[PDB]
Order: sequence, then C-alpha cells, then structure tokens
Amino acid sequence: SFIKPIYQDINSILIGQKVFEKLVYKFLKENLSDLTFKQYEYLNDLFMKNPAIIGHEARYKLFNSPTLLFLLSRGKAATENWSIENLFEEKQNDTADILLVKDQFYELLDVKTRNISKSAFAPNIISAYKLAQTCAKMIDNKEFDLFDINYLEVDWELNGEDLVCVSTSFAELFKSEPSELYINWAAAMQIQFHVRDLDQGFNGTREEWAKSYLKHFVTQAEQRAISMIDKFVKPFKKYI
Amino acid sequence: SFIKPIYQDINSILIGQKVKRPHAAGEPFEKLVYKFLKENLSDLTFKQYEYLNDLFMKNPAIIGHEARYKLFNSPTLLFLLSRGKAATENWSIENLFEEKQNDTADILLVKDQFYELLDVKTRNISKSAFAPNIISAYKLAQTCAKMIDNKEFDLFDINYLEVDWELNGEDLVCVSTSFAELFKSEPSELYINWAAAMQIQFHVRDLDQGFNGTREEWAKSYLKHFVTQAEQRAISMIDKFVKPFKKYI
DNA sequence: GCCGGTCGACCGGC
DNA sequence: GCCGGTCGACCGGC
Ligand code: NA
Ligand code: NA
Repeated sequence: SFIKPIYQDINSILIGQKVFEKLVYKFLKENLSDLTFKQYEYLNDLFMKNPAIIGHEARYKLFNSPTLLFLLSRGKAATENWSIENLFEEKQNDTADILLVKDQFYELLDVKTRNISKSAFAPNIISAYKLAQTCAKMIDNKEFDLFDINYLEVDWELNGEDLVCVSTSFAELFKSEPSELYINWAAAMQIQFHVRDLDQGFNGTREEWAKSYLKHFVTQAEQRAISMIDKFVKPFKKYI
Repeated sequence: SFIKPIYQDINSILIGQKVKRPHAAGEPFEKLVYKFLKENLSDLTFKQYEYLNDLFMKNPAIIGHEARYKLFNSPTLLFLLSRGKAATENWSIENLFEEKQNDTADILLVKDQFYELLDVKTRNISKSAFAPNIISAYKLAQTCAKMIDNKEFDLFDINYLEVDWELNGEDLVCVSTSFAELFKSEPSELYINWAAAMQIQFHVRDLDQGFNGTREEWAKSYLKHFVTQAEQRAISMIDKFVKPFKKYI
C-alpha cells in the first residue's frame, strides 16, 4: 500500500476534526500528489495521453492488463464515445473512490464514513461475484501483484451541528482470510463488513488468496442454494 | 384504490413539475405525490411513519411493544407496517417515528379500515429501460401466507405510481405517469430477481392488469410461483456461480 | 430485444 | 453475539 506508510499521518489530521472523505483526498493529493487520481480522472488522463488511438478496442488495450481492464474500464459505448469534448465524470460504479498508481502498480482505495452511534449494520462493499471474476482473471493471466483493494474508514458522531471524527481504520482486502468474508447473497451477492472488523490474518501469496477465495465463493454458493430451499420453499409448500 | 378515482387529475398536476437536480435522482418527486394526495384526500393520506405515530398518539395508555402491536388489529398489516420491537417500545410523543429506508410503503391511504399501500416508482426516461425493484418477493410470499392463515383477503391493496422524468437544465421534470395495482396482475408472470434483493421487478407502465380470480386465489397462485422460482434459482446458482469457477480449485 | 447483476446504506429477530 | 433481508432505481453485453 502507498497509503499505509502515511496512515498515522492521516489518522492524525482526522481524529478530532469537525464538519470527511474530501479531507482524505485532499491530504492524499498534497502528500502523494504524483500518485493520487479519482478513478474517472485516471481514465480521462489515460485516454488524453494517447489521442492517437481511438475506438474502444484500441483504448481497451491501453490498460495493458485483462484484470485491470475488467476492474476499471467504463464499457464499450462510453469508451467509444470518449473524446476531449466528452470526458468521463464521477460515477459511483467506479470500483475505486481513489486510485493510487506508481510504476504500474495500483492501489484501489475505498474511503468510508461511519456514524459510530448508529449500531453496527455492515454495508455492501463489493459484489462477491465480481470479485470471483476478478480472481479468475488474475489466475488466468497470472497477474498476482498488479493491484491491491484497500479501505479507509472514518468513524464520527454528532456533536451539535458538527460531526466529529473519533477514530479511523485501514484494512487491505487481500490480507483478509478469504473464508472470513461474509457474502450476503440476498443483498446483491455483496460482501459486507465494517472496515474495523475485517480480518487481516492471511499469510499466503496473492495466488493462494485468489484460489482460497474461489473455494470460499463456490462453497457459499452451494450453501445458499440449500438455504433457499429451507427458507423459501419448505415453509410455503403447505399452501400449494 | 382511493387514488384511482382522481388519477387523471394527479397525472395532470404532476406532469410539468420540477425538482432541483442533485439515492436515485428522482426520488424527490415522491414528495410531490404526497403533497397532492394530502391536499385532495386529506383525511385518507399518511406517510407510513405518520400513520404509526397517529395510531400510537391516539392510544397513550397503550404502553409496551406487545400492547402497541395489538393496535394494528391485523397480523398481516402488523407484518407490513410495524417497526421493530425496541423501536415500538421506545416510541413516545417526544420520540416519534421518522421516515425509514426499508418501510414497505411510501404513502398509505386508509378509509373505513381498508388500506392502500402506495409505492411511488420514479423513472429516468432518458436512459434505457431497466425494471426497478418493486417489492421483495419474500416479503410478498410471507404476506400471502399471512393473508391465507388469517383469512385477510379484503383488507389492503398494494399499488404503484410511476413518475417518469428527464433532466432539463438545472432541474428534473416530470413528463408522464402510470398507475397499476399489484393484485390485478398475473402472479405467475411476476419476474423475481433473486440477486437484486430478491425483488419482484417490472415497469408500472407495462404491468398486466387482467387477473380474473379472487384475492385468495391470487395469494395461492403467487406462493406456487414463488416456490417454483426459488427451487429453480437454487439449481441455476450451481450452473452460474459454481460450475464456472470449479476449475480454479 | 432479452436478461439479470450492482452500488449505497440500512435494523432487528432470537 | 450471530446472522441476513429491504428499500432505491439503475445498464451494458451480444
Ligand atoms: Na418508492
Ligand atoms: Na418497494
């Protein structure tokens, strides 16, 4: 992580601050200026850097990585229609809120905020299916050290007309034991967790993480089918 | 439906209205639907949380979640409209219920103990058609089972009002609307999108409205469809989420 | 045309 | 503590 080394610095400027996400981005731009991009900014930048090549087929080649292409591309129509006159704009569906890249390595950073006084209810983080596809591409293309997917969480609470940061957490998806990732099938098959709760004890290689995750995904998919019968058919058979 | 008699008027009043440009961009239109209804059907119109607040305010001596739950006088309505036990226990005139993201209805229209649960469906018509979540297929299955178990087939309807809009400068403007009743549709043709919060999905504008059976028959037919679709999904999950990845493990 | 996956953010049962 | 359902619409591949 490019963020990890300065995490203490980020924690310092946030804990106690009253008003949060922009604060993190601002700090990143000032201390990691040559690395910090918003995702849409990275795409525009990348295409604006090769005004020669046009079309979505050629532009897709610019990512020079099937896995990277899969995680960051905007789609054929949008890519085809991209021009300096028609630039990309912030779209929630951009996997990374903040993108840090250096020497072809990428850190997909997601910054989250949390009302620490509203009782825990893990939010959707990312599709378990999208993650499975990502792991498959990493394995198929042997891309095991191209990128990381990390999270920064800012905890706050109410204080008059001001929300005050009270704590922060940083975690890396690929440092978590795959089997400990909660896949909430009903909730858009989304992995759910509060960053402070994410496990960080995995000790193997990225390839091993990928294979372990896929084993977890397949296993939980089978378990979900079993749970669907027990919860959605068994209780209603008597009405048929 | 209590709003159908005046739907032509609602349609006329809504078309042309605007909301400042910015979840879901057009959600603010739901507030304009409430306004018109409250002005034209003043004594029948309530936000779900308002109805709850009015019901409890009216019975100050009724304390505790168990006693307050009895105020609904219906297991099916209790299931569809009530808030949780702690929230119900903690309610007070000084701590009223407020809007809640997962409440079943956007607006409730009630008269002489019959309820119309209205859900406004906003739609950006400048983009390609993408059927929105309507209601959880599982919540609906439980609803049907409760209607059957308690013989509550003439107590409530679940209806939808689609509000179509498009971006126009700094505003979002309503260009058209449609109205449909869930219980007039063919239950066996309802699309259940399991991944999307197990939601039934359809465009109000296109919903068939020719169901010829009784409400009890609707509920039984829906449960048959729900069960069949859940069984098929259990098997199809292997084909799409297991089969493709087993080669990597 | 057809088809269904995705992100955002939430309570409450026992 | 453990577990997971619900609302909101909303897009892109072929
Ligand atoms: Na709605
Ligand atoms: Na709904």
